[PDB]
Parts: sequence; C-alpha cells; structure tokens
Amino acid sequence: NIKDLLSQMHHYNAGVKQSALLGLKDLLSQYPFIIDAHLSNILSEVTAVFTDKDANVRLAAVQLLQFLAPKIRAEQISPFFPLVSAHLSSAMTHITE
Amino acid sequence: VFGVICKLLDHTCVVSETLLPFLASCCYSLLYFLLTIEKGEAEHLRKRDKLWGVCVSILALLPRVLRLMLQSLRVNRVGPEELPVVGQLLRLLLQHAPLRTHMLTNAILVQQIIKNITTLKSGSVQEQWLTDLHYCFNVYITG
Repeated sequence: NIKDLLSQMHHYNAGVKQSALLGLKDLLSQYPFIIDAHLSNILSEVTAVFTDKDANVRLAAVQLLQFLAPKIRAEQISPFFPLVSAHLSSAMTHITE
Repeated sequence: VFGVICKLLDHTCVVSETLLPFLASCCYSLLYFLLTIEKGEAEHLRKRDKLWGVCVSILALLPRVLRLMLQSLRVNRVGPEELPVVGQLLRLLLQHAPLRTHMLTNAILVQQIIKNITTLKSGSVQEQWLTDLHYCFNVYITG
C-alpha cells in the first residue's frame, strides 16, 4: 500500500527508493483517489530532500512530479510552497553545480 | 435541536452523560432517512442538504457520540434489507475529511463491523457496494 511505499522512500539505501517511485506513479494512475486521501504526506516525502546523490533518483522524482502535477490543482499545495522553495533555494544556492 | 447543540458548544460545556445515548439514537435514525429517499415522494427531496449539514456537524463537535453511535451499529440483529443502507453510511462517513481523526481513534470498532458485513455475505454475488467497502477503507486511510 501507500504506507509501505512511504517507508520505502525514507529508507537509507538509494537504490531501494528507485523501485518505489516507478511503482508509485502506476498506483495513483490506477486510482486517482489516492491523491486526495493523504495529500499532505505524499508531497512531504518527495519534496523532502530535492537533492539526491545519484542523478536518476531526482529524475524519478521529477517524473513523479511530472505525473503528480496534473492531479493536484492549488488550495492544498498553497501553504507548503514556502516548504518546497526552502529545499529548492538551498539546492540552487549550493556549491555543487 | 441538532442545530442548537451545534451552535451553543463552548469549552465550558458540561454535556450530560444522560443525553449522549439519546443523541446518538436520534442521529442515526435521521441519517437513515437521508439514505432511503428512493425518490418517490417529491416533497421529501429538497430537505436533504439542510438535514445532512446539521447531522454531520454534531459528530465533529462531540467525539463521544461518534463512539456511542458506532458502539451500537452492528449486524446479526437486522435482516439483509437494511444492509445496503448501513454499508453506504459506514463508507460515506469515512469521507468528509472534517471527520478523519475522529474515525481514526475508533478504528477497532469500525474494523469489527467490516468483518461482520463480509461474514454473513460469503456465498453471494459480488455486490459492488461491498467490494468498494474493503478498498475504500484501505485507500482513504491506512489499514
């Protein structure tokens, strides 16, 4: 379920997460109702770091954000905009190009 | 009367224990009316949203009545005629986000009823309203 996938996202191993994101997008694609049930938690985990150490990890997160963006349409995402920009600003203003 | 308690509660309220069992009984029976509209009489159709709004607000403000209401809603004492009615209500209250944490604390009570509904309806047809019941519980909140 989702709670299993949420645990797979916070796992220490980076390769463990890679299987989760691919399976995640398939699950919400089958059931759009997964979106509104737990909107707060899904956004927090994917937006948590926004700067991995392997290139494809962000790409999988970006493709998840590519797929997840059409469903969420404002209101709910409005107050975590400072939150996402916090990880965004730190990553843009970072030593590594 | 449902409106008064919805519009009078404060942190200093000393709500009596002799009135809570009365309120829970009066709430579900009114809730039963909304579900069995079955069209028919056109008069008893416009008076749906108003009753539904005040009915839902009474459980949000009173955590205890929700437990009292769900402590009596069970099976093995009512025929299968009312089973679609209770099944629709139980799955519907899982929606309406204002009442998530209230149902979260009463997960055990709701879970026991879930098995009961599936229990007597073992050898039967799919009954889509029952198929959605299991998935919606696991989808809209954790299992």
